[PDB]
Amino acid sequence: YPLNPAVIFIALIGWSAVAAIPSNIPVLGGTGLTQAFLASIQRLLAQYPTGPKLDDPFWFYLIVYHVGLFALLIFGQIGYAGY
Amino acid sequence: MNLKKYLSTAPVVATLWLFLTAGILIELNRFFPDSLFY
Amino acid sequence: MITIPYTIPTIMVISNLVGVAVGRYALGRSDLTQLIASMCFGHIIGVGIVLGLSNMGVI
Amino acid sequence: QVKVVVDRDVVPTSFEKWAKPGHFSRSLAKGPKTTTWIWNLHADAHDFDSHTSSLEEVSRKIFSAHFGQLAIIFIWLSGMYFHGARFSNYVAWLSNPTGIKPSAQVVWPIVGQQILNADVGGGMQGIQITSGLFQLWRASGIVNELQLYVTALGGLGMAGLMIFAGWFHYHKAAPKLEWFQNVESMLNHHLAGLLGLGSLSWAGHQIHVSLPINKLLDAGVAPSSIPLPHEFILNRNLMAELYPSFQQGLVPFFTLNWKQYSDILTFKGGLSPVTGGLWLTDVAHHHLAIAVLFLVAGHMYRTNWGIGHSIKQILEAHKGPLTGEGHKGLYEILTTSWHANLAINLAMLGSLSIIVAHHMYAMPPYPYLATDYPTQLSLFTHHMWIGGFCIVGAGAHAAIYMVRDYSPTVNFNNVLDRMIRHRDAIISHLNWVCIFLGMHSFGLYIHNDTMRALGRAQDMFSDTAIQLQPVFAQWIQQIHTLAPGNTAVNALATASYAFGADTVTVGSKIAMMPIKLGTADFMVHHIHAFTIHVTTLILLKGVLYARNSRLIPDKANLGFRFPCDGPGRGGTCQVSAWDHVFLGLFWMYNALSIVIFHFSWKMQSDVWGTVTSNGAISHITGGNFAQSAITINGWLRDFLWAQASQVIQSYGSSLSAYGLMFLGAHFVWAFSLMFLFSGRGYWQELIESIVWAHNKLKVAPAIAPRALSITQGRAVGVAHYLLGGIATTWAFFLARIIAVG
Amino acid sequence: VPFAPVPEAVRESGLAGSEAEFDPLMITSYLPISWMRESEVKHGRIAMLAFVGTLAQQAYQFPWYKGAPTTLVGAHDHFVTTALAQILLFTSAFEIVAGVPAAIQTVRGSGRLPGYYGFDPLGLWGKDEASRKRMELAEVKNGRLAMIAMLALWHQEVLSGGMGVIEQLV
Amino acid sequence: PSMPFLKRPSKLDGSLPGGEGCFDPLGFTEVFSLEWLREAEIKHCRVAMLAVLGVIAQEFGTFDFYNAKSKLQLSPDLHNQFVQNGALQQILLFVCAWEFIVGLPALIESVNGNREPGYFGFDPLKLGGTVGSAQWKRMQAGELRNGRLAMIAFGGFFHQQLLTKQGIIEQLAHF
Ligand code: CLA
Ligand code: CLA
Ligand code: CLA
Ligand SMILES: CC1=C(/C=C/C(C)=C/C=C/C(C)=C/C=C/C=C(C)/C=C/C=C(C)/C=C/C2=C[C@H](C)[C@H](O)CC2(C)C)C(C)(C)C[C@@H](O)C1
Ligand SMILES: CC1=C(/C=C/C(C)=C/C=C/C(C)=C/C=C/C=C(C)/C=C/C=C(C)/C=C/C2=C[C@H](C)[C@H](O)CC2(C)C)C(C)(C)C[C@@H](O)C1
Ligand SMILES: CC1=C(C/C=C(\C)CCC[C@H](C)CCC[C@H](C)CCCC(C)C)C(=O)c2ccccc2C1=O
Repeated sequence: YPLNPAVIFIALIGWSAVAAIPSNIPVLGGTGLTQAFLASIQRLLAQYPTGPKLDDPFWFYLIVYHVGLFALLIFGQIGYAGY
Repeated sequence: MNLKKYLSTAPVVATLWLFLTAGILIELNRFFPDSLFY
Repeated sequence: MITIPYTIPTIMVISNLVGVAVGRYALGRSDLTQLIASMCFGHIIGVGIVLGLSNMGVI
Repeated sequence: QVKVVVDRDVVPTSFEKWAKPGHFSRSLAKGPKTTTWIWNLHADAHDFDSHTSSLEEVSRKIFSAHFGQLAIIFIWLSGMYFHGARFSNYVAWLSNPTGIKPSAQVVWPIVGQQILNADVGGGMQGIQITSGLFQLWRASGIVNELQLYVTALGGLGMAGLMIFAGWFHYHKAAPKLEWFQNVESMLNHHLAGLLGLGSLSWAGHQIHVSLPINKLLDAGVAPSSIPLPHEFILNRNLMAELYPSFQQGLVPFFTLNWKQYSDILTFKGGLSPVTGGLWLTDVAHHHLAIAVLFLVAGHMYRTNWGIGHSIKQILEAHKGPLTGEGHKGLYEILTTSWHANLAINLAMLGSLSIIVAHHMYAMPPYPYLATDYPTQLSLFTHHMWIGGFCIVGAGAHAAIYMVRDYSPTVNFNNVLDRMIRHRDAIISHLNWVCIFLGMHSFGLYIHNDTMRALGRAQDMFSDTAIQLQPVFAQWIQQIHTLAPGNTAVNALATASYAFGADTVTVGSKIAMMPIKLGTADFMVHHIHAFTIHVTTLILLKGVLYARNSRLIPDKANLGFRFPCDGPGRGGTCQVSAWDHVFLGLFWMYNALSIVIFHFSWKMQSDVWGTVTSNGAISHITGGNFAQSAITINGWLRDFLWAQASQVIQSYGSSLSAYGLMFLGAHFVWAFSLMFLFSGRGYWQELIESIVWAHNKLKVAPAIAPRALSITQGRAVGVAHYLLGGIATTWAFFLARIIAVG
Repeated sequence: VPFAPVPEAVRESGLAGSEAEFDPLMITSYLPISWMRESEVKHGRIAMLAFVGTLAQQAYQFPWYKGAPTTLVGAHDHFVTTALAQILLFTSAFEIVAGVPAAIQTVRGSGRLPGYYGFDPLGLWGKDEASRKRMELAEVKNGRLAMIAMLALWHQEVLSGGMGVIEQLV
Repeated sequence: PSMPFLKRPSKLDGSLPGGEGCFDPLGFTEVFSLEWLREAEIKHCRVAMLAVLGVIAQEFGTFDFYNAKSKLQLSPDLHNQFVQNGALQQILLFVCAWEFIVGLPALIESVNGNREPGYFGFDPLKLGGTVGSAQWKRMQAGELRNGRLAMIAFGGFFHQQLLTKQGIIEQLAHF
């Protein structure tokens, strides 16, 4: 059934770049939607047991990033329905 | 004509009759309340 | 609502013209209901643009 | 295409067929040679899809019966407005709502029962309302008794329009099937006309009645200096003082200067701390959002003008590869059978009613609703139970569609029967999820039960013991704390005070407190996940095995309400698709009994109660949940034993009717069990051994006295299990919280 | 090519009167002309009688209870409260028993000229000829002319300062 | 049409005593079988003629011994001077006889269609009580029209209260 498992990475630029340059200031991210996450993973990446439930820019930009990323890669498989 | 035949069925007669005996007891317990004698 | 220099009716008629441009594409018969449907859609798009241009940003 | 084709003068309106009971079914007009004709007179009285296969005559019957239902609903609501008018203390309640307990029904003075007339203040006694009608009326803006008499009068008038309506639509103008299968128009008028104009016109009522009136009552004006709702529309000068945006008229509406309507309409959320309810500015703005959004939503169905969809060209385009055929067939499924539509509409109606229950405890939408806790309680509880039963009707009427109106020709390789091709893999993983959740939702209670009983309280699942803090609920609850500044940008307060900031105290009574969810509430949520998955197991087993099981490979031939097949296959008692609905009603009583027992005890420990000075806190049970919900001795002691003290000591007082509806509802509960455990092969010749005692005295009844049938004899066991078991919790709840709230 | 518009024909010729057949938008093609013709006539009525109601708005002998609300918005501010809700009522109750069977009976399919045959102490109207339809056609042209006159008389004051009509010529 | 009106030619009626015509613009005689509505029309017109002659004859100022009227409406003084006498209870109760005893089977004669649904007998007249063709119809139209004008005219006789609060004789002493 999975006839065309061609590419995945086209969704990534398809989801980061559509949310990076829109800032939309007064929310959690005063910067863009993805810069407020990729900036907020390198503080925690080098073996940090922190990041509690009050850690807004990590935990919130986990779900609000992956819920569009999942949908846009699923629609990337819908991007092999016209084949 | 047939309306009285509907009013002669089992539940309708049972409500026009148990409504009546229930009215006998309720009206006979406002007029004579607390009747433990007789 | 002021005249021809840039205001709210300036940015409604362009949404209605691109709305009736959609009606030329979405079952593009030249009947009445292209106008009554599609000018209504560009009217929805127009109202969604106008206050959205009014809330976050200068009009 | 779309047109209206209606037969006129269809059925004569004589009383002739009332004299033939059981006229309707050709299998039943034989006359009663047994008493089972009596009961089958009633179970076949609404098998409209089993009188005659002609869908036109069926569809006329049902669509005319709907107006009978709405006739009873308008008689009922006119009853509520008249009992609010004549009998209630509503005008007195409107003076001080936090002191006067709401009551309408004033019990007639016969022997003793005048003690049920509770002295609820207002200079007049009577049994206390817990339905919360007065909070709906203060939100409506009903000032004096005259609008209740007039609205009850209009309730009778609409009841007459529904009686004359259904009479007019079965007999002397009844439509064809081509009128009924016009479903793009039916959605096109319900999404827009019913719901759209309902919410829009209700926004008109709230803005031009409720906003000025519940601004004047929010100022605290007695209902004498308040003018008529009427008198706000004759001149804007009585509303321009209250909201200065009425002075500009509709000119800022049509110029799209909707910033100017910030006085009338806003997005605040939270709760008004004076009245304890929602801001009616938010509620009127809300119904405008449903108004524009539903009126937009109506126009997606092409009817006459070639503009819109049909359902067919939508469903056929979802031809996904894991289903193969896609939804090819469902528009012929859902426009020929009514039980399928009843399954969908009952499922979504019941789940909407549960959504109603949650959104009424945590965002109390009526003024002074969360300050009289019984109306706060039971309006949660009641919309749960119709929120429950209407789901099982889904599991009934999705079963009936699979038995009666299923057709494999129209329904070949689509999304529907490709489920039935792997219904073993459906029911088997529901089976696994039920056992996994049962161990991990109830074995935790046996565990903490034993660990508290074995003394080793360190080995429990308490706060102090092995903690099971619900991570996700606390996290997204914290997102809702961080709503009104971050993401709901134009908000001011949170979506509720069940999420975020400090509590709302209205008249020394706690409106809503931020509910903390820790390590006991976790396990009760896994109860709810568990007992939802069991009813989903029984009601998907009752639909997927409705027609051709691998045990009995002809249930479509046997029917829907067949009892069984026999002692063969080692016994196949209780095997029909009806019987899974029979079991889903018990598990309905379980699942909702622990939904409301989770409610009425976590919100007597973590929300409700009173406050004293310096912001001090005092719940009704006093924080006695998280140390006590983790066991079952803590559950049964601290809730079902300790909360009984205001039900059981209620004799001599005004709550004593509940003390009668507590005992007797135990009775009916246990009286159900006689119908559940025994069977008609006992009762039939017990009865016939009594028929000997009538034949001896020539008191032989002509209608021969059978016992009940099997499906009846179990259906009555459900219908007493639920009336008895539900009315126990009914009288226990209302007898509990009236003695406090 | 129906003699008013651009060279684009109109299907409609089925007994509506006023033979010009002016359908640019083809609303006739989606709504029946008995209904709409009763709206042409029926708006024409209010155009007539409201036009000379504005001609008699500032004129000779009154019911004599006024002198301040000579304007039009001010008329809809003063009279609506007390003196004009029965001007709503006595044509509402006329309308629910007259116009409802008229328009609903014509759109249901009854054969009737949508003028709802009424009081006629005047008119030629005995010769079943074009002179009846000449008074029909003159009636609807006078109606729409009065209607355009009502946007005139509405716009002769709002962009002129809430003033009168005949006083504008000074 | 058969109606002297806009248009509805003989929907279900046309031989009833409308001497000026059959009015019927709204769909009641469409589906109400018309005998019910005729019994209701005639009973309402009789009781309304009794109502209007009640109001006028009481407004000629007559009491055995009661209060000054100042009105024949507005329940406490008039109506609950009468009820607290224990007096209107019987004048309701005898009509509670009349309708259930001789109006209900009379209405059963308005069920089957064998009544001409007015007709409680009752002509105590010589030289003018014609049960036949001419004077029965042209006088039944008199009861009908005077009863309808009794219905509306009793409507105005009730509703002259807000700007009046006085008698209708005092309304005649006012403009
Ligand atoms: C926009 C018009 C409109 C409106 C408002 C409704 C409203 C309703 N329909 Mg409905 N329907 C419509 C158009 C409409 N329909 C059309 C066009 C079709 C054909 C495709 C249907 C086919 C249909 C079916 C098959 C059924 C309904 C039902 C219902 C009721 C649902 C129960 C409810 O919500 O209780 C809330 C109740 C109310 C809000 C009361 C509203 C009543 C007032 C008077 C409005 C009714 C308007 C009425 C259509 C006018 C008749 C016109 C006639 C005089 C010429 C509700 C009254 C169901 C029902 O219960 O039957 C009655 C049902 O089974 N409808
Ligand atoms: C209190 C009585 C009771 C209990 C415990 C159960 C329990 C269960 N029912 Mg149920 N049921 C009941 C009454 C009860 N029912 C009644 C009254 C009805 C009437 C309508 C039904 C109708 C019904 C239906 C229709 C179905 C069930 C099903 C199930 C199972 C769901 C899966 C689960 O929870 O696994 C977890 C097990 C438990 C929570 C039981 C406790 C076990 C503990 C936690 C662990 C074991 C204890 C101990 C370690 C044992 C070893 C020691 C020992 C050997 C010495 C579960 C066993 C479903 C089924 O059969 O498959 C899923 C199903 O379809 N029931
Ligand atoms: C089903 C619910 C449940 C759960 C989760 C627990 C859990 C626990 N109980 Mg227990 N208990 C229960 C029910 C339960 N109990 C019941 C119903 C009773 C009474 C009949 C008791 C009576 C009881 C006693 C008397 C005691 C405990 C104790 C304990 C603790 C240690 C037991 C142990 O060694 O685990 C055994 C665990 C295993 C052998 C591992 C099997 C489970 C694994 C994790 C499944 C993994 C599958 C995996 C995910 C598959 C996917 C991977 C794959 C694809 C590769 C532990 C917290 C003891 C204690 O002191 O508490 C601290 C103790 O003394 N319990
Ligand atoms: C007094 C009594 C009560 C009050 C009871 C009242 C009296 C109830 C009765 C009300 C009725 C009598 C009022 C009816 C009014 C009639 C309405 C206003 C319509 C009137 C005219 C209609 C028929 C229009 C007529 C067009 C008139 C027009 C000129 C054309 O030619 C056509 C034509 C004829 C259709 C209480 C409740 C107040 C208190 C009690 O204690 C006692
Ligand atoms: C007939 C029957 C009997 C008779 C039974 C009764 C006695 C017959 C009498 C019936 C009368 C009561 C008929 C009533 C008719 C309607 C009345 C007359 C209404 C009048 C209103 C008119 C005057 C208009 C009033 C404007 C009403 C308006 C509101 C303003 O304020 C102004 C005002 C007053 C001008 C017998 C026994 C005598 C004889 C038998 O054979 C049979
Ligand atoms: C008790 C019992 C019966 C016997 C129930 C009997 C037959 C019905 C008793 C109630 C009826 C309604 C009593 C009949 C009374 C009539 C209504 C007339 C009485 C007069 C007035 C009440 C109107 C069963 O038939 C049965 C069947 C299958 C499983 C369990 C059982 C079961 O437990």
